[PDB]
Amino acid sequence: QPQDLEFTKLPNGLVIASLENYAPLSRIGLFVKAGSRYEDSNNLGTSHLLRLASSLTTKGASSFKITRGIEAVGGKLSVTATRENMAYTVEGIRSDIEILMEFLLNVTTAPEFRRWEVAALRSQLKIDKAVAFQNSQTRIIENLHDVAYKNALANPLYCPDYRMGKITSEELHYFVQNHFTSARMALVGLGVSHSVLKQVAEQFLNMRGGLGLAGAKAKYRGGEIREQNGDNLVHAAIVAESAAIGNAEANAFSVLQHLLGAGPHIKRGNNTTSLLSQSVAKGSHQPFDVSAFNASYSDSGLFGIYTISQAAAAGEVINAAYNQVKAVAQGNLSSADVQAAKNKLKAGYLMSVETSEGFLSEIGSQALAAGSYMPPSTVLQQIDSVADADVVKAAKKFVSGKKSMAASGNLGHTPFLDEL
Amino acid sequence: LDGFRKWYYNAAGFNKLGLMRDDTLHETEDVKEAIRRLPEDLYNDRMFRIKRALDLTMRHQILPKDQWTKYEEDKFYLEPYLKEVIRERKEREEWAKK
Amino acid sequence: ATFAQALQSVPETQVSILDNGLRVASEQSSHATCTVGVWIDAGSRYETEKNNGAGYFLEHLAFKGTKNRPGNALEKEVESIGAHLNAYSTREHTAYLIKALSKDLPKVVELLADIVQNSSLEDSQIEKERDVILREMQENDASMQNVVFDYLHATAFQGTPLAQAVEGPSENVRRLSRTDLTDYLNRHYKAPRMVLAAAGGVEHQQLLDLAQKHLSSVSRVYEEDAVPGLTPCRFTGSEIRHRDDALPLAHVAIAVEGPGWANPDNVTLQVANAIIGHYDCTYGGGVHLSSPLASVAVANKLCQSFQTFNISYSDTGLLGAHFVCDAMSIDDMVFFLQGQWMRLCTSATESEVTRGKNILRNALVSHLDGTTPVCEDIGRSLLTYGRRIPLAEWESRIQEVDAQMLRDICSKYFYDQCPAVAGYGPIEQLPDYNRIRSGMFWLRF
Amino acid sequence: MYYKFSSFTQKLAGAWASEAYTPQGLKPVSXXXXXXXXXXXXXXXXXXXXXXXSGKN
Amino acid sequence: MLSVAARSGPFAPVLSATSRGVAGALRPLLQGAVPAASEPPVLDVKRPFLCRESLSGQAAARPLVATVGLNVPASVRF
Repeated sequence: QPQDLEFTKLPNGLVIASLENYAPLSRIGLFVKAGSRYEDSNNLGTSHLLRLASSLTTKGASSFKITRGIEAVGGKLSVTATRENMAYTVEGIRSDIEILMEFLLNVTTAPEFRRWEVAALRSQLKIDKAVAFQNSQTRIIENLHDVAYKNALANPLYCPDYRMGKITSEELHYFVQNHFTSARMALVGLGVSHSVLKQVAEQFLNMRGGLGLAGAKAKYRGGEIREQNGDNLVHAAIVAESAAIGNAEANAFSVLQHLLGAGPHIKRGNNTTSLLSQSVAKGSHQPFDVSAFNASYSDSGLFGIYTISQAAAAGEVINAAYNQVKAVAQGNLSSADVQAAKNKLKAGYLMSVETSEGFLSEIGSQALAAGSYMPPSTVLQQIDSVADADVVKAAKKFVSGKKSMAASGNLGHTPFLDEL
Repeated sequence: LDGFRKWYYNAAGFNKLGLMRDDTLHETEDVKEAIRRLPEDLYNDRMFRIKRALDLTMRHQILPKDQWTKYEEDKFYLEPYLKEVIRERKEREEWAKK
Repeated sequence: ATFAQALQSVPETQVSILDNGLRVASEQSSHATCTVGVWIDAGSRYETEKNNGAGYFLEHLAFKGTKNRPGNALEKEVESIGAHLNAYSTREHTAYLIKALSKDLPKVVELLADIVQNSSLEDSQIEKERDVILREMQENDASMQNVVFDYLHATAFQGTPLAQAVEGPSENVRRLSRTDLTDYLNRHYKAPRMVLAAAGGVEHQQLLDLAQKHLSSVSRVYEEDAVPGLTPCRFTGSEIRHRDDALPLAHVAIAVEGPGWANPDNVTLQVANAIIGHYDCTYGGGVHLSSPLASVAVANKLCQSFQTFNISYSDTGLLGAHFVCDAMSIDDMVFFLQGQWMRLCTSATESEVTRGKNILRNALVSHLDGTTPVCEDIGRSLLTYGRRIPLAEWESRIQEVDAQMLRDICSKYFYDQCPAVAGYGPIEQLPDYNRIRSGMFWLRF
Repeated sequence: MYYKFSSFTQKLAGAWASEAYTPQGLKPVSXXXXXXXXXXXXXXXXXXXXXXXSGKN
Repeated sequence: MLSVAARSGPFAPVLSATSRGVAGALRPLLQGAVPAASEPPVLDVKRPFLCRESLSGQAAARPLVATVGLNVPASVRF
C-alpha cells in the first residue's frame, strides 16, 4: 500500500508504522526513548556504552552469529543516538528482512551483557570518544549543553573519562530494563508489511512493562565556560532557552534560524542571504563562519549563534553577530527575507524526507514525540503559517533571555557574557 | 558410585594438595579463554590455590587431612565458562564449515 | 514482490538528444524535490599541463557572476528559491548540480544553462579566487589521504596527462589568466560532451522543452578545427615514498592497473573488493568481522583503518587498497593484504563469493537510494557508458559472477603484476618494492 | 597544620593541615578488615549445590 | 602579615607552588609519584581552515547526533 503510511498503536504503548513502497531495500528501525537524557550522576556514559554494545552476545544469538549473519546477508546495522532517544536501524534485502528483524529484536530486547565483553569494549569507548572529539564542534556542543542545563541535558552524549572503566553490566541491565519499555519504543519499517511488523512486535516487544522512568524536566541554569586549548581558530556558541518540539514558537525559532543562516547553500559561496554572515563580513577580512544554532527537545530548546573566527577578531565577530540578532529582534527585517527563510526551511525539510534514512528517522521521531504521523504537506503548511511577528518575538526572547556561552581556542580577545 | 567416585577422588591425589578439578585441568586455549572470563575473586582463589600447590609439591608435603578439600564441597566454578567457550568455538567451526 | 520484481519496478531513465547533440536524461520519481545537474566530459586528463588548473578555476568562478546575473545575483536568486548548489571535478568529469524543489524547474534549468554557458570571469574575481585556490591547496596539503592518492596517480601514470592533479601546480595556478580560462571554456564545454541529468519529481517532456529553450545554442563547433583527442595512458609500476617522520600515522596506498569503465570485469573486481572489505577504529564488528583482513587487523591491533578502491577512467584504472596505520605495522599489513589478494587469486570460496555479491547488491541499491546519487549515476553513466545501466542489468551481472571467474579475473589483474605504491609519513617500515613484488607472487601456486 | 611526625626520619616534619590535624580520613563508614589467613578453624560455605553441578550433558 | 603564607593558614601550600632546583639536605614528606598515567590514542590529523570558503559550513546549527554501525564508521552530525 504505497498510497499512505499505515499507522497503529498497540495496547501496551508500542507504535507500529509501516509503508509498503515496494522498494528493493527494506529498513526496520526501533526508536527507543533511552538516550543520554535519562541518566543521573551515578551511571553517566551508560547510553554511550550501550550504543557501542549494540553488537554483543544476546539471549538467542551470539555476537559472532549477529555480525556474521548481518555481513553475510550484506545489510547494515546502525545506532543513531540523540540526547532524547536512540534508533536501531537495520537495512537489507526484502528476502532476508525476517532474519534481520530477528537479529535486531534479539540485540535490542534481550541482551546478555557479559562483563568480559564490556571490559573489552571500554577501550573502544575511549577510542570512539577521541574520534568524535577530533573536531571541536562536538566538544563545544557538549560543553554548551553542560552549561545550559542542570540535569538530564547537561549529561554528555559521550562517556566521561572517569566513567570509563567504571560502567558495569549490572548498570547496563538496569538502564535497559528501566528505559527500553514498550511505551517508549516505536517500531517503524520501510518496505515491510504491517502484518509482519505486528507479528514480530507481539512476538518480542510485548514483555515490557510501561512508561518506565519519568525524567528530570531539564531545568535551565545559564552561564559560561571557556576552554583554552590553543587552536588556530576560536569557537564560541552563545545560546538561550527557546521552545520545545511541537510549538508555533519552535516553528518561528526554526524560521528565524534559517533567516539568520543555518548553513551554506553554495559550495565556496558568500552567503548573501545569510544576515549573520553579511553582518560579520561587513567588518572583517579574515576567515570566519557564523551560523544560527537551533536545538529543540521534548520540553526545552536552545537557540543562539555559533561563531568560528580568529583569535584576534573573535570579539568583533561575536559583537557583530549579536548586534545583527539584536537588530532582528528590534525589527529590522522585511517580508521578502522571511519568505526566503520559509522557502529554505521547506526545502531543507523536503530534502531531509527525500532519502530513506531521513524518512525513516522522521517517521520514528514523529512516532516517539507526537504518537501519530504528520504529513509533509501539513508540515509545510504550518511552516508557511509562521508569521514574521513570531520571528520578532522569538528573536526578542533570545535577546532578553539568560545566556549560555561555550568558548574554546585562544581566548585572549573573546568577550565574556557580561561584556556583551 | 558415590563411594567409588570418592575413592577415586582421594586416590587421584589433587585433593591432598588442596586443589580442585577445575583448578587442575590442563590449560588449552579454550581453558585460558575461560580463565580470562573468570571473575576477580574466583581468579584470585584459583591462583592462590595453584601457588600453594606449587609450594607443597616443592616441599614434598601435603595439606593436613582436615584441610584436604572434600568431594562434597568441590565447587565447579570454571565449568560453565568452559562450556560457553566450547560452544563459541564449535559455532565458529561450523561457520567455517559453511 | 521480491528483489527481482522490485528492481524491475524501479522506474527507467529517459534519454533524448537535442539538435546540437547535448544529451538530456531524466528519471522521474515520486519525490517533491529534484536534482538537476550538468555533467561535462572534461578534466585533468584533457588538460595539457599549460592549463592544468583551468577546470578548478572554472568551478571556482562558475558561481561568482555571469553576463546576465553579475556578481552575487545568481547566488541571491538560488538562495531565494532555497535550492542547494554544488559542484565538483574529477580527473575525467566536471559536475555542476543543484538540489531544488520540483516547482522551480525552469528557474533551476535557466540558472544551470547560464552557469555552463554565459559565465563571466572578471579579473578581480580571478585574482581573489587565485588566492583562495592557493590557500585551499595548502589546506589539502595539510590533509593526508588526498596527498597519498595524488602521489599514487602521479607514480602510476607518470608522463601522461592523468598523473596531474585536479588542482594542478602552484606556479600554474599563479600564472593562469582569463584568456586560458576562456580557451578552456570554448574548447572543452562542447554540446555533445554534456549531459543534463534530472532526477526526482521531474517530467521529461518539461525538461526537454526547457533544454530546447535554454541549451539550444551551445555552438559545439571548434574554432579552427581544433578537435581534441583522448589517448590511452601508460600505467607504470613504480613507488613513491614521502618520508616525514613527524607525522603521527603513515598512509600507504598499493594499487594495480584497472580494467576501465567499459570493461565488464568491473563487477567481478568490485565483488573481490567487497571480499577484502574495509575497517575503521570505530567499527563495532571487532574480531568477528566477516572480512579476514579486518579480523586479523583487530586481532593483531595493526592498522588504524583500511579501505579498498577501484577508480576507473577510459580504458584505465587504479585498483587496490589504501591503509593508514602506525610505523610498527606497515610491513604486517602489506603482508596480510597481499596474502588476502593472492588468497582471492588462488582459492576462492562460493560462500564468501555469495557474501560479497550480496554486499555489492546492497551497496549499489543503498547508494542509488536518493535523487542526488541517482542524478550523479545518470550523468556519470551517460558520460562513460553512453547509456544508463539499469539495476536489473547490474543484478544480472552480479548473478553471472561466481567463484571461478572471480578467481580468473583476480589472477588476471592482481597476480604477478607490477604495482603502484604511494607512501606518506613514517614509512621506514614500509617494505621494499622487491619485497612488495615478492609478496605479489606466491611460491606455492 | 605545621608539623606532623615522620616514620622514617623519626622527626617532626612539615605537613599540611589535612594530614597533621585530621590523619583520620573523611570516609563515612569504617570498612571491614581482610580475611583471617592461616586460621586454625575453617568454616567453608556451601556454594549452590553439588547435585546441581557436575553435569556433563 | 603581608604575605599569603601568613594570610591563608592551611591554604598556603595550595596557593604557593614550591619546587627545588637542587635537592635539600633534609628530605621532605609526601614525596609523591606519578602512577604511570595512560596515553591518549593516536589519531589522524584533521585539516585546518585557511579560507572562509573552506571554513563555511563548519558552524554547528543542529542538535548533536552520534551514529555508530557494525561495519560503518561512526559519524557526528552537527
